[PDB]
This record gives sequence, C-alpha cells and structure tokens, in this order.
Amino acid sequence: AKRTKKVGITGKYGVRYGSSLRRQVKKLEIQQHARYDCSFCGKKTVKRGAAGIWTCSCCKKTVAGGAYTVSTAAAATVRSTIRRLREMVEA
Amino acid sequence: SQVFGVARIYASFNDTFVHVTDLSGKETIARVTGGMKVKADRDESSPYAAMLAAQDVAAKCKEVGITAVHVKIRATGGTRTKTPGPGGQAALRALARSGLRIGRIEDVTPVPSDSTRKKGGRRGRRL
Amino acid sequence: MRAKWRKKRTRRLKRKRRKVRARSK
Amino acid sequence: SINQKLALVIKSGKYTLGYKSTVKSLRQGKSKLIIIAANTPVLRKSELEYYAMLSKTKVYYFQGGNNELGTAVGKLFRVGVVSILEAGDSDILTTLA
Amino acid sequence: SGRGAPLAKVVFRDPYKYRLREEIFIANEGVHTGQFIYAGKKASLNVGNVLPLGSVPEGTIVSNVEEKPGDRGALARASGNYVIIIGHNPDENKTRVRLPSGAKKVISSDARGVIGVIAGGGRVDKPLLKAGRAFHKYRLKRNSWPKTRGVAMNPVDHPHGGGNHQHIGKASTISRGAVSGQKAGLIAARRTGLLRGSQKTQ
Amino acid sequence: TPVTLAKVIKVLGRTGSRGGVTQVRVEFLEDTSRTIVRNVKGPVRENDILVLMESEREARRLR
Amino acid sequence: VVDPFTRKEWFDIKAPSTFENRNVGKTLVNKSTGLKSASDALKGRVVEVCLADLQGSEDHSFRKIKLRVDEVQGKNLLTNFHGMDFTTDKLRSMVRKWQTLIEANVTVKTSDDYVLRIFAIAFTRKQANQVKRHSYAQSSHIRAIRKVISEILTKEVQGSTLAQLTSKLIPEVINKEIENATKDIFPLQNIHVRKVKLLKQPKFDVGALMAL
Amino acid sequence: PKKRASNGRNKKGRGHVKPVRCVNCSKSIPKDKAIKRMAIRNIVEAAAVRDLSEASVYPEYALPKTYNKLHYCVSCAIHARIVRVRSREDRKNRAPP
RNA sequence: AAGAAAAUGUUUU
RNA sequence: GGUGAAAUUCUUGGAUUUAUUGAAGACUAACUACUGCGAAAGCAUUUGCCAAGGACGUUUUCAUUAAUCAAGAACGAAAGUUAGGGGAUCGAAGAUGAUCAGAUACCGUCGUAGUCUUAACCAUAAACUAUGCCGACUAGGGAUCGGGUGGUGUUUUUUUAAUGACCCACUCGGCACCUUACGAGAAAUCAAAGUCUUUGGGUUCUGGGGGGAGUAUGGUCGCAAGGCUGAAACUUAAAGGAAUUG
Ligand SMILES: [K+]
Ligand SMILES: [K+]
Ligand SMILES: [K+]
Ligand SMILES: [K+]
Ligand SMILES: [Mg+2]
Ligand SMILES: [Mg+2]
Ligand SMILES: [Mg+2]
Ligand SMILES: [Mg+2]
Ligand SMILES: [Mg+2]
Ligand SMILES: [Mg+2]
Ligand SMILES: [Mg+2]
Ligand SMILES: [Mg+2]
Ligand SMILES: [Mg+2]
Ligand SMILES: [Mg+2]
Ligand SMILES: [Mg+2]
Ligand SMILES: [Mg+2]
Ligand SMILES: [Mg+2]
Ligand SMILES: [Mg+2]
Ligand SMILES: [Mg+2]
Ligand SMILES: [Mg+2]
Ligand SMILES: [Mg+2]
Ligand SMILES: [Mg+2]
Ligand SMILES: [Mg+2]
Ligand SMILES: [Mg+2]
Ligand SMILES: [Mg+2]
Ligand SMILES: [Mg+2]
Ligand SMILES: [Zn+2]
Ligand SMILES: [Zn+2]
Repeated sequence: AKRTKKVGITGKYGVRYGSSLRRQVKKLEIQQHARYDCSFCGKKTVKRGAAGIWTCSCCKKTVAGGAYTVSTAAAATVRSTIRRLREMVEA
Repeated sequence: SQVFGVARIYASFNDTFVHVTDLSGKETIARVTGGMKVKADRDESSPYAAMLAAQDVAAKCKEVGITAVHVKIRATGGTRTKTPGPGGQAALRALARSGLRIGRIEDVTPVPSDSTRKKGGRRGRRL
Repeated sequence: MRAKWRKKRTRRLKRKRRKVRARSK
Repeated sequence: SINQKLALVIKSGKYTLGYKSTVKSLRQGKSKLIIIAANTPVLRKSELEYYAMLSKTKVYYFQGGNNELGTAVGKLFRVGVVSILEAGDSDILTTLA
Repeated sequence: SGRGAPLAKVVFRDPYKYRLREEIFIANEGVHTGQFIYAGKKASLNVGNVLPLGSVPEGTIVSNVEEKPGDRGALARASGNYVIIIGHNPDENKTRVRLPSGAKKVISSDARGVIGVIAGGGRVDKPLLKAGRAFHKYRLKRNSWPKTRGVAMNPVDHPHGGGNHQHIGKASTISRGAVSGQKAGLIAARRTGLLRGSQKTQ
Repeated sequence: TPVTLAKVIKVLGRTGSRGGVTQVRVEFLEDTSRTIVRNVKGPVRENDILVLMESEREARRLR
Repeated sequence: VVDPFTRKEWFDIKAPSTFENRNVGKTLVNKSTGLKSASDALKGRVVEVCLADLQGSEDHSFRKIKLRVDEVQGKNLLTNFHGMDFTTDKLRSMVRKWQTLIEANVTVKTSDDYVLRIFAIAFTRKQANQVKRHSYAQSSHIRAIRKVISEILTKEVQGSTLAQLTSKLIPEVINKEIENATKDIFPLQNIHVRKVKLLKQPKFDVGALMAL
Repeated sequence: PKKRASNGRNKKGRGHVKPVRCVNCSKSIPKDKAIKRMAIRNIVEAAAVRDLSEASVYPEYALPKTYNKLHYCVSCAIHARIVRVRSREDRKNRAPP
C-alpha cells in the first residue's frame, strides 16, 4: 500500500522545517540514495558513499561525481566542451 | 599602377561613416563621418553631410597616397534595418567625383542566418 | 470597461474576498 | 544493420553467450566471429583479441554495452561477448569490413 | 573531512628513484579509480589531466589552478567550482582566466590546472534543515558556529551591543580604514540592500 | 565662389508642401552631356538657365 | 599635430605562388622601433581580394579570396590562402523563389595538414519543356544530393594539399563533378562551392610557404 | 462580420506559422500574414551610374544589386502605402499591379 | 527612408 | 548614439568605426509558397539512431471486429510556480530621459523576473475555420502535394533497355482556390452554412432576452496563480446580428 501521499522519504521529518524545505530535501535525498547504472560493468549498482563519491558494489569501481547525483549537468557540459576542444586540438 | 584602399561606407540612419582603410583593414586612413561635417544633431545622416564627409576622406586619401578604393557599403544590419541609410549613396558618389578611382562595390550588411530577438517588443514601436 | 481588465478586477476582488473570509474563523 | 544479422543468427545459427564459453569456443576453434560489447573491460577485450588472433577468428566491436548486446541477441540478461559458432542462414560472417 | 569535494589519491613513479610517490589531488568529476592521469606540458586534453594553462585552448575548463607556476593549486578547488581559460598572450607568456567569483585573472602560462570541474558540485543545494547538521558540518571545520548576533550582546562585548531595543544604532557599513574591534558589520560596503541588477560590471 | 551655370532642358513638376518649388532637369552649360535634377523656387520655363552655388546635389521631392 | 602617416612605410602584398598575379596591392604600417616591430604589426593581416583581380578574368567577379600575411620578406608581405567566399550580391541573386536551395558542408583535412570546412550550394531548376512553375525537389532527392556533394567535397579534399585545392577551386571543376554526379537525381542549375573556411592551420612551415 | 474569405492571412491547413518582425516598427506578425516585398535596388543608381562607371578602374564593371526582403506589419504597410485600403470587390484581387 | 501637439462638450424635446 | 526634434548614455584611460582572434547563449534568415506533416497545441540547419504515421498499390489476410461517446484518461501555445543549470539577446517590474496640464503611458536609454534548458507543477488562449464527429448524395473548372497507371512522348547514358527530372492523359487521397449558385441564409456569405414546414442517415456536446456573474455557496484539483463544476436575490426594455443611407 502507498503509505504517504507526497512526503515520501521525508516522512521521517514529521511536520518540522516547512513543507518547501522538506520537498527540496526530498528531491536530493531520492537522487543521493538512488542506484545508478555503472558505466564500467553495466549494472545498476552505483551508490553514493560520502558526497561526490559513487562506487559500484559490483566491479568495485568508484567515480568522482556530484554531491547528490552521479553526474552533474555542469560536468556533462564540461565533458562535451572538453571533447570538442580536444577534437579540434587533435584534428 | 593604382594604390588601393577600402572605402567602408557604413550608412545607417542617424549617421554615415566613410572609412578608408588599407586592403587589410587593420590600418585606417581618414575615417570621416557626417556628424563632424554638420552640427545640427539631425542632419548627421543627410546626403549633404555624407557628401562633405566623403570629400574630406578622398582629400586625405589622395594626400596619403591612396588613389583607388574598393567599396564596401553596409547598413546597420544584424537585427535592425538591413537598408542602407540615405547618405551612403551620396558618399559613394562623392568618392567617385573627388578623383578617387572605384573598384568592386559590395554590400557587407551583416545578415544573420538567424538572429537574437529584435528590439521593440512583439507590438513594435507604437508611434 | 475592457473585458480583460474587468476580468482582472474581478480576480482581485475574489482574492480579497477569500482573504477576508479566511481572516474570519 | 547488424542487429538484424544478429537476430537471424540467434534464430537459425549457433552461438554461445559469455566470456567463458566464448574463450572455450575460441580455443576449440569452432568460433567464426566474436562480438565484444563496447563496455567490456579492456583487459578482457585484449585477451579476447589475442585469442581471436591465435585462432584466426574475426572480431566485431558492438557499439553498445552488455545490456544492449543482450537485447540484440534477444536475451533478458547482459552479454559481454557473443561467439558465433554457425552463421545459420545469415550473412553476418561475409557482410563485414 | 571538512571538505565537500572528494580527493583522488594518484600514484606516480618517481623519475629519479625507484619508488612510488602518492599525490593528493582534488578529484575532478568523472575521474575514476584505475584511471590513468597524465600531468605535464605534453599531456592530452582529457578530464583529470594536469596541463599548463598555456597548453590548453580558449574555453577550456580547468580546476585546482596554480596562481603561480609551482604553487601546486590555488584556484577553483571547492566542490563544483572551475576556472575557464578565456585567452592567451603568448608574448610575455600569460593566460587570462575567469575565476569562480567571476573575476578575470592574468596568470603565468606555465601555471597548471586539472582539466574538468571539481567533483561534489550541487552540495549547497540541499537545505541543512537542522542546527545539528550545521553542527556536524562545522565540527570538522572550525569553531565558527553557532553565531551570536552582536545586537544580542552587551555594549562591552560588541559595537552592536546594548540598548533598550536590539538595534545597531549607527551605520553597519564600516570603513576599510577602521581598526580592529570596529570592523563588525558590513566592511567597506560599496552598497547594501537586496541586490537588484546585474553583475560583471564593465 | 566656384562658377557653374546650367540650363533647364525639362520641367518635371511642382513640389513642396505649398507647391512653391519646381523640379527641373538641368544640363550644365559646360560639359553639356550631363544632367542633374534641381529644385528652383521662382518661375522657370524651358531653356532657361540657372546658377548653382553648389554643383552636384541631387534634389529630391519636398514632402 | 602628430601626422601618423609620416612614420608609416609601405609593403607590397604578394598573395599567391599560383593564382595568376602576385601583386594585389600595398599596405602600410608604423615604422619598426625598439618595442613595436613592424613585422609584428604585419604577419597577421588578412586581405580579401576578388578572384577576378587575382586571375585577370571578370568571370570570377564573385568568390573573394582571403590571404593572410605569413612572412615579411624585404618590403614584401608573402601571404597564403586563408579562405574563400562568394560575394553577397552573387549569393542573393542565386537565391530565388520557386526552387529548392540545397546546401552541404563538410569538415575535412587536406592532404598536408589543413583543416577546412567546405560549403557547397545548389539550386533545383526546371527542365526545358517544364510547364510547372516551381520545380521543387522531394527532399529525398535533397538528402541524396547532399550525400553526393559531401562525398565529392570530402574526396576532393584529403587527396589534395591546400595549394592543390586552391588550384582546383579556380577552374570550378568540383562544380562540374557535382553536376555530373547529381544530374541523375535532379537538374541542379547553379552548383557552386560557395565557401571555404580555414579552421586550423598546421605548423607554420616557412619552407612550405616559400614556394613563391 | 468576416471581412476576408480566408482570413487577413494565408494559413489554411497549417495551424501555426512562426512570426517575423516588421522592418519598420518591429511588430511581431505571422510570416504568412506579413506583407512581403523584395527590393533588388542597384547598388548605386542615385542618378550616378555613369559617374561611378567613369570613376571605375574596370571597363564594363557590371555593378551589383542589393537584395533585401522586407516584411511589413499591416499597420506599417498601410501607413507607408506598400498596400492600400481597397473596395470590397477589389479586395478579392490577388494579382499584383 | 520616416517626420511634433490636439483633452473636453449637462437633461429632455 | 538615439529621435519627429531632443535628452538620458558612452567618449583623447581613444567612444563610434576598422582588422585579427576567441567565448557564450539564443535563434534557424534568404529558399518559404493560398506548399508539407501532426489529434490538437505545434513542427523549418546537417547527419545518425529509435520507434511511429497518412496516402497509394494489392486477384494478401480476419470477417462486423464498427460510428459517436456520460464516467474515466493522454496530450495541450504563451504567461506563471518550485528547484538546479544557463543567462547572448530582448525584456512584465523597476530605474531613467523626453513629451505633456498631468504622463511613475506611448517614444528614448538601461534593466530584474522572464525569455533557453532539466525535473516537476499549472491546463488556460480570438486553444478560430469563432463552423463537432461518422456516412451518402447534389454544379462547372483549373492548379498543386503524395501514391499509382498509361504513352510511337522530351531530356538525362549503360550496352539493346532502364532509373531520375519533365510533358500529356487518367485515377485515389490531401491543403486549397476560381465561377455559378439549382439550393441555403436575416444578410454578410456558403459546395456546404445544400439535399429542412416536401421538416426524421447515426451520434456527442452546448444555448434559451441583457445584466448581476463565471460572481456567492458547496465540492473538487492546484504550492500558488488559479482551473473545473456553479446559482440566486435583485435589476433591466432592450442588449445584440447583418445590412442601408447619411
Ligand atoms: K542622428
Ligand atoms: K545596540
Ligand atoms: K424630460
Ligand atoms: K538574462
Ligand atoms: Mg499609427
Ligand atoms: Mg502621439
Ligand atoms: Mg547564521
Ligand atoms: Mg544568531
Ligand atoms: Mg542581554
Ligand atoms: Mg563599544
Ligand atoms: Mg560604532
Ligand atoms: Mg533588552
Ligand atoms: Mg469591422
Ligand atoms: Mg493557434
Ligand atoms: Mg453630448
Ligand atoms: Mg549623433
Ligand atoms: Mg515542403
Ligand atoms: Mg535555414
Ligand atoms: Mg468528459
Ligand atoms: Mg516622467
Ligand atoms: Mg535594451
Ligand atoms: Mg517559457
Ligand atoms: Mg475556453
Ligand atoms: Mg470555441
Ligand atoms: Mg439569459
Ligand atoms: Mg453593426
Ligand atoms: Zn560496476
Ligand atoms: Zn510595422
């Protein structure tokens, strides 16, 4: 059965701190506790250690990432920018 | 046997520039505008002001050693008009009559392959 | 009065009425 | 494309899925082609390439990872490497390079 | 501990003695364990590599940028931060860069930086939500928390202290030339109030 | 003051808000193989010759 | 009161080793001094000259050529190919209603080291007996024609040096190759290589520059 | 009533047309509705063709033209007389003058 | 190429 | 610079203009049309991948499986909301110069939010063809898009032939258009708005003089802005449509 309508994981906080702050926290807690696809072994086994460290329970590979998600949009954009600059440099 | 520069007539509304440079464009020779040839703040773009400006520019060009000019005519372009101002035609004519030789007239009005939002709002200038 | 601005005025009135209703208890 | 040839092989030909059976087929000389997923670890890829060059076996590099390779071979599990033992009624062995 | 960004322990061979040298870099996002990092003038433009600023093209995103060649990293070190290379001056070799604060800085072209952005970004987007979470954050940094408001103190304790109401009493904008014990409030403030308008002044 | 004279070879029509100016196609007395259009205030007719303080300024209509 | 033209001296631009005519004109620069070399102020200048002026033939009135000063050799600015572009009037005259405009562009490395983007244009045309008034392509024709043009441009680069490509552009042989390779898809009246853009130059190689 | 049979635009079977900005006042108008005129003006007419030709360094230069497509909003087109108010029956005449 | 300002008018015949 | 004219603004620390570079974000000109696709909103640079779709062709297959639809759902321009990103341009607010009798309006110069994007909300537009959907029939015509058929056809070469493009004829489907209206309509006009007092092909939704009022109340959805549902008291002789002459 669905136990809460909207609070989800932030039902641990009860009525405290304000609904907006609980919602903002909820989004990033879901992100930081999710399992992500490992780019090395292809399994959905990447979980966060401390903020910015994302380790695969299978293949034991750890990658530096965002505080609450494996890859920030800024990092993806930087990866694309560096790829473009490198391709221009090498060709 | 001619020494060539570039005329670079920027004919906007509200002003005209007659800007003679070298063939590269890095080094300039007698940039003259109609705003320095009239003082009314509204005749800045007039064909008379453009003609006087071009006369002065051709004088200084012939004193520097430039005898022929390749012509590049432009409007404001970008998102603003794309239509050359009233003084560009007179500036080109005066450059022709002042003894300078003319070559390769071209329109270099900057035309976007598509642009940033035009100024004025979706209802335009309401006058 | 332009119907759009009449609509705007009516919305403002509805908001104010709801505020006074809620201020009462 | 290559997915259709792979599906035709799965439907008609003979194949083995996985590193251990692929290496067994390579060392037994009954592999006609090995398809390696893009995300296969480079050490395993180099070992498979060495086995393939020892056995004169052709190597194709699947653009996707093991998830996509398993989907392509029609399985609901990840596949790092496919070994084609018999092409069946499919031109996957001849329509390459 | 006390740092938002993760660190990368990177082992290099010692070129002059048979041994390994472990270095503590600040991990750029996307760097993984078992990855080969290349450091030097001839290194490739790949995330995690350490290159001189003059060896990278305009628009490159770098991190842990040296202010001077050989200081081993001063700029864009906090989580999610980076420096942008905005230009080179080969004669009198310098690189113009944009810093996280938006400042433009001219650095020696031999100063190094790590290609990419510092990992751990977005960290400050999560509300702390709790005095206890602020407590545990600062327990591993320094004794700067919690903060008593000066207006809540007595005149002996603070410029803002005292009064039959809590209030500053005089302008909280304090001169740059003020002395120690006076610099409480907004030091050398060019302006105050809710910031309305644009940044990057020309 | 530079000297130049010209002669109306064609009268185009009236112009100006009040119709006081008239447009004339004028041919220079020297170098007769060139024509310019000028605005003249007073009454003009064909083969009537004008003096131009300024030589080369194409007159347009007067709205 | 300074008269900046008294301290300026003239240099002669020698654009090609191959075009038709080396002399394109003159330019001026401040006199070399203790801290500001005249060769430093030169050697980056780009001169855009009409291909008609470069070849002596007016059928090249469009297609301006960019030539950047690469070396200063004793009052002689030796330049090299920097790019080519059509004239705005020619392009606008080509672009008409009631026909399809097809544009292709490729990024390719010349045989020696140069990285270039080639922009080719073509326009559908009516047949000689055509009664229909617009003669549009069916966009699968457009995709096929763009593919053919891309292949032709990619093959003409990568098989030539920058100089050989420059000597191929002048006779417009690539235009005719595109026309013969696309005549069996759609007529394509106005095939042109409208632009060549220099994206990256190799190591300077003054030896290779010294072919004039 | 409905002034114009189709509408004051040309959009049937479309639904939405991207706008253009009036060259005179910048008003946003749907591209199908905008009054569009092409200008092919010679780069120098100015009663100055012969004088430019005399000043020219080339014989028979074939001076170029300036091409500019002008898009007008209805208000600006009427005010500048690119288009004129017509009688009820003349409105139905789509042929240009 | 284009051309500033112009608000108001009681009720019933 | 900007304007009708100005002024705010920038400017001998060199403004504007010119040249060579480089970056960012948005947009996708011209081609572009009484042209295409989509359920609508919408959708216009290239290429690749992923699935989807109409039409046509069919001597393939199933055989009534269908039409329209309370309840219930999906999508749904713009603006707007929340949180990241991005923030070039333009730009609600605001700041400002001018005009003015006032002018925190139009005009001018800046400029926040916004404009873009991601993850969620919102569910509304003159969301328009102000024309529900399905089916049949009733004028003439020429274009045009897609498919197909035919030709002693034109052109393109491959080697007989053949593709492609084009020309002619025909056909199905489509966006439309022109003429006339037998007919319809208050008329404007309409090939549907016709086949309606000679009134019945099937079916869904909506209206019942103008206001009060999309308001009050209740319900429900939404973070909010609000959306959906939705009166009455009371008031009023017109309000309104189309056309005619001034
Ligand atoms: K002016
Ligand atoms: K106090
Ligand atoms: K009365
Ligand atoms: K912005
Ligand atoms: Mg008006
Ligand atoms: Mg007014
Ligand atoms: Mg605090
Ligand atoms: Mg406190
Ligand atoms: Mg106390
Ligand atoms: Mg004290
Ligand atoms: Mg004090
Ligand atoms: Mg007290
Ligand atoms: Mg009306
Ligand atoms: Mg719409
Ligand atoms: Mg009255
Ligand atoms: Mg001015
Ligand atoms: Mg189309
Ligand atoms: Mg385009
Ligand atoms: Mg319903
Ligand atoms: Mg004011
Ligand atoms: Mg602005
Ligand atoms: Mg939006
Ligand atoms: Mg509605
Ligand atoms: Mg409706
Ligand atoms: Mg009623
Ligand atoms: Mg009426
Ligand atoms: Zn893993
Ligand atoms: Zn307008």
